Amino acid sequence: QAALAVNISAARGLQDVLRTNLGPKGTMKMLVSGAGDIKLTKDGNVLLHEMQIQHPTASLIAKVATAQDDITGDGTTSNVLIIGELLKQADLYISEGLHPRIITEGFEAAKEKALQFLEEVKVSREMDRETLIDVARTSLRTKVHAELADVLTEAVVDSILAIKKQDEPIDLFMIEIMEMKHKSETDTSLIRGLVLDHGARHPDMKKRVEDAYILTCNVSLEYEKTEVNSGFFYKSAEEREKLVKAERKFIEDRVKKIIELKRKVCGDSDKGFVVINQKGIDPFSLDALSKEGIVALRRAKRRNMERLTLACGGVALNSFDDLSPDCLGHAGLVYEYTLGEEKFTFIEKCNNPRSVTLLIKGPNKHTLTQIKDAVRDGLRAVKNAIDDGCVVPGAGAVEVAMAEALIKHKPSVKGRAQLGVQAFADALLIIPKVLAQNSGFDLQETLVKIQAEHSESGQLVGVDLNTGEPMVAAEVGVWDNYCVKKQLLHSCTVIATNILLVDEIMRA
Amino acid sequence: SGRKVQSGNINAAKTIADIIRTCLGPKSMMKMLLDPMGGIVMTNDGNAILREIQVQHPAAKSMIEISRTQDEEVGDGTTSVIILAGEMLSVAEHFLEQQMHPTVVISAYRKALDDMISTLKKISIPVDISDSDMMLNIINSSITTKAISRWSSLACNIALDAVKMVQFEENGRKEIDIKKYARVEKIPGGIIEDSCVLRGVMINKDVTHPRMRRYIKNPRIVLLDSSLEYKKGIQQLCEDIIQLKPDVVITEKGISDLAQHYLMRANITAIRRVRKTDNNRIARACGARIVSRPEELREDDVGTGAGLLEIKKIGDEYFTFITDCKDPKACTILLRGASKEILSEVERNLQDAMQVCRNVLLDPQLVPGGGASEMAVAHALTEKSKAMTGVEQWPYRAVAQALEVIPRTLIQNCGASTIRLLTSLRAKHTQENCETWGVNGETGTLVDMKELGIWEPLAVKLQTYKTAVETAVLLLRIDDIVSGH
Amino acid sequence: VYRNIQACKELAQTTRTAYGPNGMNKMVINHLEKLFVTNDAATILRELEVQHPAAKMIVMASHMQEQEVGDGTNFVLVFAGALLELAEELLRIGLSVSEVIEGYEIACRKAHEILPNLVCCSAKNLRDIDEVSSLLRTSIMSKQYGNEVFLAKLIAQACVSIFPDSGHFNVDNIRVCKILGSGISSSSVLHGMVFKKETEGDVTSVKDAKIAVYSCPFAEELMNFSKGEENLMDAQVKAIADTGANVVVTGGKVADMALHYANKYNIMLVRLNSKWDLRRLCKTVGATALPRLTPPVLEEMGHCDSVYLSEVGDTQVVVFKHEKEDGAISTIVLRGSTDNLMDDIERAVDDGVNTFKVLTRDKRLVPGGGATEIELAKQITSYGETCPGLEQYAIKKFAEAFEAIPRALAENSGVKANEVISKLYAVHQEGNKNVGLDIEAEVPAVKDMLEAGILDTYLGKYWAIKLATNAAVTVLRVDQIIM
Ligand SMILES: Nc1ncnc2c1ncn2[C@@H]1O[C@H](COP(=O)(O)OP(=O)(O)O)[C@@H](O)[C@H]1O
Ligand SMILES: Nc1ncnc2c1ncn2[C@@H]1O[C@H](COP(=O)(O)OP(=O)(O)O)[C@@H](O)[C@H]1O
Ligand SMILES: Nc1ncnc2c1ncn2[C@@H]1O[C@H](COP(=O)(O)OP(=O)(O)O)[C@@H](O)[C@H]1O
Repeated sequence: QAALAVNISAARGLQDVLRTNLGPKGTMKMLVSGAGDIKLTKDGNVLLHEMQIQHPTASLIAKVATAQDDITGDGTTSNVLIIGELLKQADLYISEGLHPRIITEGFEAAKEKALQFLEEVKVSREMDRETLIDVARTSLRTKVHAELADVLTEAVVDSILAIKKQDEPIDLFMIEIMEMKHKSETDTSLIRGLVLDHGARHPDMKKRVEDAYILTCNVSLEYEKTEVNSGFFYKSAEEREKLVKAERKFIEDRVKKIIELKRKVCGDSDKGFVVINQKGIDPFSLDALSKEGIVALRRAKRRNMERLTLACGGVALNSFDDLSPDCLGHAGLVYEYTLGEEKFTFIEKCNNPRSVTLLIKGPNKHTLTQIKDAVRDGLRAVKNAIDDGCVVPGAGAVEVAMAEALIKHKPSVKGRAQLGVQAFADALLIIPKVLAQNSGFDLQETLVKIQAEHSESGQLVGVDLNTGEPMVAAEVGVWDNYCVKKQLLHSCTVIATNILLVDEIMRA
Repeated sequence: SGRKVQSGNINAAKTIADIIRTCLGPKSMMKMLLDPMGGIVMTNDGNAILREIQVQHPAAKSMIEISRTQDEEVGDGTTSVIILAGEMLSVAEHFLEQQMHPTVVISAYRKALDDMISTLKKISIPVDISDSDMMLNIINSSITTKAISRWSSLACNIALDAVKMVQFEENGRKEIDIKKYARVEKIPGGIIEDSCVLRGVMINKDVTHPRMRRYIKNPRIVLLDSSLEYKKGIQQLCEDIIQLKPDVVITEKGISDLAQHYLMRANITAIRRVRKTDNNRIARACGARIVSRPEELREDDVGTGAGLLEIKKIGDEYFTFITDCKDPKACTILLRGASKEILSEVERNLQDAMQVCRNVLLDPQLVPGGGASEMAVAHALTEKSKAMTGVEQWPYRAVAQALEVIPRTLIQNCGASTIRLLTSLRAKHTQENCETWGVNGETGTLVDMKELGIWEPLAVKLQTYKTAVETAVLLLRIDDIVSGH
Repeated sequence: VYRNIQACKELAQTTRTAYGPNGMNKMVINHLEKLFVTNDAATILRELEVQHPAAKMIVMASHMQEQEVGDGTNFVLVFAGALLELAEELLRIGLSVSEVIEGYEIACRKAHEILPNLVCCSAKNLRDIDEVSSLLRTSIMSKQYGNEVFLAKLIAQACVSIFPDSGHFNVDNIRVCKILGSGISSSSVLHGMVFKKETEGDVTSVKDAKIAVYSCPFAEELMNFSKGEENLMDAQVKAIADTGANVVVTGGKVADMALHYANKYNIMLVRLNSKWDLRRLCKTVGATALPRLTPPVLEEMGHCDSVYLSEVGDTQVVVFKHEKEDGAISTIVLRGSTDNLMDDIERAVDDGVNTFKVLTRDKRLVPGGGATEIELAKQITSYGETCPGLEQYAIKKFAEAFEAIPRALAENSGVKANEVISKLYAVHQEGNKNVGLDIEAEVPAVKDMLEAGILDTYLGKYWAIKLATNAAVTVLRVDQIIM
């Protein structure tokens, strides 16, 4: 009776908050932390995750929306807007009776019809560079500056096209994004291979290593001593001061074992013996091995080690011995880069060329994070587009066509479910309206123009988000993901139904 | 206070201008009147809006008074005057906060007014006079969009004949016109087609018993304010009247049957219970003279007037027809119908067209309406301010940028966006030199007004602009209100 | 959004007055309760507790401008403030924020290519101390008072022209040392790092020496304890005096026994080490900090060239000159009545030397004093009519935003802003680009800067315009956040 009205109001409020973000012309929002940190972004997922929402059912809507969006690529803001408009349209009739079950049945019938229509609307255009360029542009201009998006499109599409060679759905592990704080953000491209986070304090070991072999195995040049005897330097100081010794002998034994491996499998002092350790190593033994051509490195995290295993190879353990060279891997170029004060290890031209990283050089922290999230969203969008092999027109287009199909299908259904069908159609109308509003044009004028142009053309037509006139998305190059639309319809119907079915609020 | 009083005056001006800012154009929005009894009034006219509302600030009262004085002087345009004055006084806020004196603002406003006058007189399209073609075109342009569209076929020719009935040839060529001297005869009953015209004064009063020589083939009217009595024991005044031998002598007192016989002994026809608004037009159309002092009595006491008199009792009521008057400056116009609810409005719009005609005699010019003239003069000023320098250039430009409020509100109360349309209108009005386009008031779309067919008299536009500028300078010249509260 | 624009307006207003050579210096009290009087805008922003996240963006933009060019910060502030004011009025008209953003970007793109067309570049080179100092005059003229600029320019230039090698310069090379006392005129140019000392047992002719760095500053039973303390101290001074050590520094005070043992080794005892001096020494000679006395070693020890006492400045100072490059480091000695005006002069010297560094990589000079701002405003507002559509409003507002710089530079100099702006704009049609705003006359008169030599760098103006436009755009694209 009243809990339904409360839920309607909260969903409408959330829709109003999120309204001015849909579309590439949408205005970004600023997230200031309690500590003082500031985050400026527009992606629906991060807004719903990081917002300090007050209304409880609004928090529920956000939680379920982000949970379902984690499955597909994106489309969260459109989903929230559609849920809000669905609820408003339903309430418009519930105010005059209309037990919500009737509206729910109308919603499910309209969902079935819309899924069918989307099945007959999808475009099965083949694989090529240009369509995926357009997909990346569509997915990127909705998240970041226009020119920066144009820059990022080439890198993202080339990376995904390179990874596509396996002819299986693969991502995430095989593409990594590195973080660094260069002043010039223009430097952004693909780095085929692997880039380590940081190197070590070493005076001119090799610079251009060129061909080399990788074994890792967490070299113990700073092997764990016997420092821990009893708490700290107690009255029995000779323990932690003298018994702490006799472990440097283990370090030297490891040094000779590395020497044996190097001049056993390498055959000479060249052909760098690339090894990485998770903890520190003494500079003395470091330079001693460096003079022998051994590429010794230290203080790396796990993820780079498992990345190296699947790319180059090598066991990982702090305490080791002269193991077999079976786990050893080889890299074409192990060039090390340095920019000002921080050093980069470019492990390039390795075996298994699947592992590829991307370079970003944003000036500050928040721009870096925004670029990272935009790149991730673009990668997910292109991955989805390749996986389904079918794309649908954007800029609305499908929304208005589904609306026309539902409206002409309204008399077909029996009972009062026509009310639910009409509400569902008017709810799907929200997306082109929100695009037109965010562009700066008039809601109803643009909507009428789009619908009228679609009337006698038949072909999908959408909003041109620079002049407001109708445009055919196929020719311009605006594309959406078919799986995104499927998940959108399913999730919006499910959440709207669940909110509508409630009748009472009680504490617990 | 200092500039605080200036800001208060122009704030009152702004808050009274936007009250009626929405009710102009062919799609004026309605207003709500809530009297403290509960009644509610539908209103489209901003004049009645200002008349009914009550204000407390002297600036608002002065502006309302100037709007009225413009209303009964030139006719229409009161809403435009108020809007323009409010807009200029509002854009003066920016400069009055620059700590820069009102005097230089005033000088800039006066220069802007002079340049606007020049550019209106330059852009005005000519019209012919005594030609029904573009007279009816003006009827279609301005006399339309009123309650006359059903009765335009009669209003048009009524005005077109009425244009030549109130002329004074004093100093030039028919440049003098007077407004109330037209003998209006508004009487309901019968069909509206019975409304006609006549050259002469039409007097609704008549003698009680017209059994005497009322009509003479050369009425030499003599006016007298004296009262006619029985006899001397005053026949002495009648005897003195006999000296100059007139045929009609007009008084303003009742006449008895024996008084009637005493008058017809001198063969003079008197009248009673007549109005001063009738006596003055009788004298104007007849060129008579009033005198009763014996010393001043000379041969000049009798002035020949009409040449034919007639009395007709159309519908058992006492009319008096005085046709073929010596001076065709106060002549009869007839009005017929059922109710005076619209015929009054049709009449008033017809004398508005009459003023249009007399100004056409002065300046046969029309300015393109629908915001065309406003944007044309704004472009003229903005291109003119480029050459001129000095600290007063900013108000000079701001007046131009402020006068475009008329097309802005025409677009606003039509539905269409007021930003894109204004930008497009300016775009096709600067580089396009010889076009002077306007905005359609109905559909809210730009259209060349030479094609739509809307034009306004030059004189009314000039009067509106001048009154707006003078109101702005007057409200900027007031440095203190205080003589009490 | 109007809340953000209002906050940025307030933050621009609070530092608007300090712009120009007649900037009204403010009183500054920090959390540890000092009392500064400073006209430097960047210093004002440092002690402003700016909490509004919108104004934080403009502050970061100013920091980036200073971090890359080192001057024009307050120009960025005032330009962004004017841009936001005009964007706010455009929004109030009814224009969408997106259209304003597009217009601002187009106008900035136009200005970036208009700018290099009004340059009167440098004369011949960084050499010819008099000429190059004349170029470096305007920055110091503005940042500190306009009186002692003629001498401050020579002082700040004679030091920086020492090493114009391979066209590479570093700001940290030109260091500044404080010597209180006499007036500014007594300041001069010296070579090598300098600070105070205590002892006098110093040797002048020194080969590559050895620096010791101290990170940690300093009845028979009583006699035996005193002897034990004495012998322990002697052992420690012998241990620190080994390996041919010649100079020692410590952050503490002097002790008669400690200085006696130092002198008996023919070693002077240097004290009064500031909290900032040790890092500068370690980076300049490749030394390291030694916590206690007992671990001295030859390897953990930095090398100097010459150490001796200089009486210049009516006081005793130490000199560490002729480093590895033998000419890289070049200090400047400063003399002043107190330390409060010392900081103003050091900031003026920094704001001059960084302009010189900018000039090293760009010989282009632009007529300052509002000349270039009014020229850009005229060019952009003329281009505005050539562009029909919804972006003309934003382009015109960009021109009016350039109009703000001479406006502020006049109104903070006791001159009617509108009058001087109108006169400048009118003259600028015939009395072309090189004309600007005269400061000397109380009457609002104009004066040419090409003759007067009031010029500012091209790269600084270019980067400042770019950064200010970017800040305004990135602060216009924010809707709200709960606060
Ligand atoms: N160039 C364009 N012109 C018009 N509409 C566009 C354009 N690019 C994207 N869109 C629309 O923006 C919508 C996606 O925006 P948004 O919801 O912010 O992305 P997501 O939520 O998937 O991160 C799509 O429905 C698409 O129709
Ligand atoms: N058909 C039309 N299309 C566009 N504008 C019109 C039209 N008719 C009248 N106007 C505009 O209306 C304005 C005058 O109307 P208004 O001042 O409200 O009437 P009044 O003068 O009686 O107060 C003129 O500026 C004219 O441009
Ligand atoms: N003598 C002068 N006359 C007129 N203008 C000057 C004079 N000296 C400097 N200026 C102007 O004042 C400005 C001062 O900039 P400044 O406030 O120092 O920036 P920042 O503080 O960020 O370094 C310069 O851009 C310059 O154009």
